[PDB]
This record gives sequence, structure tokens and C-alpha cells, in this order.
Amino acid sequence: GAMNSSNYAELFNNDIKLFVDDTNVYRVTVHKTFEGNVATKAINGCIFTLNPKTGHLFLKIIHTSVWAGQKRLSQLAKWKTAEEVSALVRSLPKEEQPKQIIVTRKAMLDPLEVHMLDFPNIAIRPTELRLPFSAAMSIDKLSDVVMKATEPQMVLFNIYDDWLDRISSYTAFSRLTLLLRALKTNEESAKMILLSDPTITIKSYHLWPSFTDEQWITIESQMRDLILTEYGRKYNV
Amino acid sequence: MNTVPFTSAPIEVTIGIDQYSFNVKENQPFHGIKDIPIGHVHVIHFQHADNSSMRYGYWFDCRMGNFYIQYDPKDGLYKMMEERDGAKFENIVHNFKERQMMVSYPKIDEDDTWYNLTEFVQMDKIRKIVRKDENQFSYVDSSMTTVQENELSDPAHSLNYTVINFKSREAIRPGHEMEDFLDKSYYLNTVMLQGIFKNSSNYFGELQFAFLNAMFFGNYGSSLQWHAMIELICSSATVPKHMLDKLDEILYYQIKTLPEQYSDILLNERVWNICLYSSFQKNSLHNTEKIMENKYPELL
Repeated sequence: GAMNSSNYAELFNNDIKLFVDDTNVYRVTVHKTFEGNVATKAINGCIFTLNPKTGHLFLKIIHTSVWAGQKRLSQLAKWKTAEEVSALVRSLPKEEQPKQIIVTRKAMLDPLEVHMLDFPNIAIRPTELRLPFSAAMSIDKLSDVVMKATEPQMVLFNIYDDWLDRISSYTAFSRLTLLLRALKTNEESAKMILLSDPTITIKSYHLWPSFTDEQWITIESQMRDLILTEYGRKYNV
Repeated sequence: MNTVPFTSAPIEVTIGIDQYSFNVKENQPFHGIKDIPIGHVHVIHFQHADNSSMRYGYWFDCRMGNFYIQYDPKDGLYKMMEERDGAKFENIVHNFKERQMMVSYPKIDEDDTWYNLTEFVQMDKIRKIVRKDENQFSYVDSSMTTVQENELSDPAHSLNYTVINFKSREAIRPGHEMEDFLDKSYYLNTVMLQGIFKNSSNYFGELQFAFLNAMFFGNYGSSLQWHAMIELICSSATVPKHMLDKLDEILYYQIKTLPEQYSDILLNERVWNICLYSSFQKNSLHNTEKIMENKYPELL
């Protein structure tokens, strides 16, 4: 059943699993027409499919051409997500196929279940966790490849860079969720914290800066502070 | 006009015949039911006064043989049996009639209720859903599970309703996932009507039978089947006009007949709200929507 606080360690066991977040699949700008009506203009989107144990990210870029002449796009976006996740599973060797897929939004359950009928042994699960994967488009290199795409494209990343050389999956996931929670709550402040010391760079093959173990503790502290401040402001508490 | 005689009534029991019911006292000189209309299936059903659990009964058609009821003190129930000796049977019935120890099937001439509930129900189809091929009549009770309920445990005592599952390879064509899930017309029209049922009459027959088993025995699996067959039509954008008009009449009489006090357990809120207010066919069930809104506005 549902993935929650209680069964959290299951994410880092040796059963292959993927999180699927569909938040950034259908993206629009809302604008005024000449006649003063409102219209949307779609921009490129992405499916965020993540192995939380390994950090392997299957970023399926959703080009605006997939919406051309389609109706009820927010509904279609869930089915297109389920179609591409199913295609990804069929593309993987049997021993790499996930045993579970966890969807970050309950509206993905039926679309994914119907697309995965050929895989009755793959469990499709919701989660009670409020995961910040919507903020994936605040990671500059992921935003850059989505916006530059001129056609449908799958791009493979490791969202943990080389962290697993030094820390466990549990700790790497906690660092990722904290970074993304900060980026979601106050993007400008979070990005300022990450780049404030120009001597710490992002490797060409990495997403995040090359912090030492001690620098990560300072960074992680600065992100927690950012999150609590913003919370007091949101709620006047 | 046909007769189902009773050998005796040794235990106190509420006896149902179709939509009618009679209380019989322990050892009351009751010898059966006469004037049963030819041309329809019928159900004769029982609820013991000492165990209001296990409603049970027998589907039969008097054109197919001479049937009687006899209490079995070993198995502790009223059993239907066939009398193969025509002259012995005619002689039993004539005696009981002469002694007026039989109740009369109490049909009002104006009243088409039973016809309307059983229009498409045929004994030959009942006998394929309820498998006991040595008898011409079919036993159903409160507790019997469906083939579908069993998949999710005695196969010989199952209700073999047609399995309907909206999230199955049967229901969803590869490459038409979203289309087939949101519009079930291909599952209704190609798989179920053309493929399995062969025609709308057999589909309606099974739907009507599922309802009657839900109502008369409180059979939960039957209720599931009745709702699934309704939902499959209502969730299809493309249904023949004759089927929609007929479905509206079928459902109207089922909702009209349902005991007012059993709406809570026999009616699925989600299915009815979806069918009357959200589905493709939300505007195609005028009679059904009017009786549901006037009789069960709480559920909606």
C-alpha cells in the first residue's frame, strides 16, 4: 500500500524501485489575447523518474509537439506519463526492471496501472510523503536540457553526483529532499546559498557543487534555516 | 396456471414466490402455491424463523417439469425436487387444491412488475451461471460467491457470472489504454456484446438475474455484478439507442421494486452518482434518474 514515514527505509533496500513525478510534464504560461481573453502557451516538460537507492534519474523530456491538437491536456499528461514510464520499463533488461513504482500523485495510479497490465508483478504504489520533486526544474542543468529540447528525448543523470562514494543512499536521499524542499520554498535564497563561495564549482559531469563533507554540513544547516524562516513567514508563527 | 406443491411445512418459515411472501407456522397445513403464471422464470425462497441468516431458494420454469418442495430434516432445508410421474403429480395437486391447502400466486391483472424484472431472464442462461446439470431448477443462497470473488473457494457452489474487470487486458487494447479506460465502448460492444453475450438480450438477462439474486438473497457478489454491468454501459460513449431505452426501463422497475429500507446496502453510491450525473449516458436514463431522485435522494 501507501509509502509513508513508517516504511521509509524500504526505499534503500535491494528491491529495484522508481519514484515517478508527473508535476513538470504539462507546463504552461497563462497570457492575455489581443481581444483580452486568456490563453495558455505550453513549454517543454519532463517526467521525473528516480531510483532513490542508486540516484539514477530517467529524465524523459516532453516536447510541446506532443500536445499539438490534443484536448483535456492535464488529463492526457497523466496518460502520456504512464505511456512513457511503461515504455522505459519495457526498454530495461528484465533484471533492471523495477519491482515497485511509487507515484508522487494519486491521480497517476489508474493511468500507470492500465499501462503496466503486461507487468502484473510490478506493484504501483502511492505515497503519503509530500516530496519536493516539482523543484527538479530549479536544478539549472535539468532546466537547461528540457528548455533546449527540439524533439522528445530521454536524458540519464545521477541526481546524487558522486555522494554515494562517501554517504549511504538514506543520507543521499535526505540531502536531495532537503535541497529540493529549499529550492521549492525560496528558489532565489537556496541558489544563493549553493553558489555564494565562487571557489566551489559544479563539475561538468555533476548537477551540484563539489562540497567537502564539512561544507555539506554548513550547506545543509543553511537550507534548514531557509526552510524554517519561510515557514514562520507563511503562517505568521 | 402451474402449481408447486409442498409435502409439508415442518418448520416455521417465511416463503417468498417472486416479489410476494407469506409466513408459515411450524406444522401449519400448507401444501404449496397454485396459479403460477406460465411464460416467466420464478423463484421460490425461504428464510427460517429461527435463523434469519441464509436466505435460500430455487429458480424454476414450470414449462420444464413438475416441481415440488419437501423439507429435509437431515440437511435442514426446504428442497426443490422434480416428480417424473405426471399422473402421481396431477393427483397430488388436485387433492391439495380440493382441500384448499394452497396459496394463490397473488398477481394483480394490471401489474407487469414480474414480467418487467424478468423480461430477458431465461432458465437456460440461469443453469449456465448456476451449474447443477442433473436438476432443471437452480439453487441460490445468501452466501454463494462468484467466480470473480473466488479469483481475488468451492467451484461447484459458485455463481459463474461473466467476469467484468475495467483494469484487465480483456478491457484494454494495447495502444488504446487511455481511450479504452475512459470510453468502454470497445469492451461493451466488441468483447462483451459481440464476443461473449452474442446479443443485448443475454447481457440484460444476466444483469436482471444478478439484481434479483442481490434483492432476494442479499447475495453481495450478485450486487457487485449488477453494478458492474450497469457501469460498463453508462461508461461507454457509443451504445445502441434501443439498449439505452431498454436499460432505462430495466433499472426503473428494479429501483421501484427494491425494499425502501435496503437502499443503504444494495445500492453503490459511487456507481449511481457516476451513472446518473458524470457518465456519457448521464442524460439517457430519464425514468431511472426521476425514480432515484424521488425515492433515494440521500444516496445522491
